[PDB]
Amino acid sequence: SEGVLNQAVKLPRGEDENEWLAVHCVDFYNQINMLYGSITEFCSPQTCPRMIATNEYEYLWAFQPPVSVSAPKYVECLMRWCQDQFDDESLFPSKVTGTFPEGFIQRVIQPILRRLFRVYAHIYCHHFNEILELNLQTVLNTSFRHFCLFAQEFELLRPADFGPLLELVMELR
Amino acid sequence: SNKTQRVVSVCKMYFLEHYCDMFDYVISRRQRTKQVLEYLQQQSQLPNSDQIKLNEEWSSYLQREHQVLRKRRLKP
Ligand SMILES: [Cl-]
Ligand SMILES: [Zn+2]
Repeated sequence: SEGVLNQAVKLPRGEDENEWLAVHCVDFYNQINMLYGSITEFCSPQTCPRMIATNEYEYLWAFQPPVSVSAPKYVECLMRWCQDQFDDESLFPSKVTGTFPEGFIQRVIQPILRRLFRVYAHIYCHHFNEILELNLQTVLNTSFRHFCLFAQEFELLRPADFGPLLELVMELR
Repeated sequence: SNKTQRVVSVCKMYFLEHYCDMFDYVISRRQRTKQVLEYLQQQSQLPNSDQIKLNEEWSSYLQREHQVLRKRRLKP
């Protein structure tokens, strides 16, 4: 037998690598918003007053000492911070004449994928039983399994960036 | 919940229409590039042997396919 399907993550032959990451970086940003947006009322500041995967991991947010915020406020601030990167044409050029900055992968793509993965961590560790009662585990796993294969294809996330789901992500590759 | 059930239904059918269009491009991109290489090879060893014009028409196609990929993330 052979290897995978959504191995569409492979870079098309003869094309820019920064673009193939930037388009997928925007795409996973949309997919994650659809996942969390459907359980938007199962994750409230009363349910998750602290942005956490399992009680060992906690993600703070800086507005500059980073403070502890609830899960919906951390995601709301994360997505508003991602749109500041996309609207910045010096980073995500919307005109076909514009180009990417130096180190666009290490300075833009990887920092965004590090933060966006943390929404996957919160959904699995604190809302999987509620996702299970919505026929969304199929959509959640597919969107997450595609996220890891794309990050593994281009070495975008270190094992330390897979914090709580590092054991779960070992049943791939 | 009548307010969550509407968002869960549209969330599932989004990824369907999304991943279906995703594979629609990735297999059409590979089938368009397949005909460009086959056209570059079948004109490689005719006369002219234009090692630049075939190398330039190859870049012209990649740039023309590059702008297609960029517009896939710039939704109005
Ligand atoms: Cl894509
Ligand atoms: Zn939550």
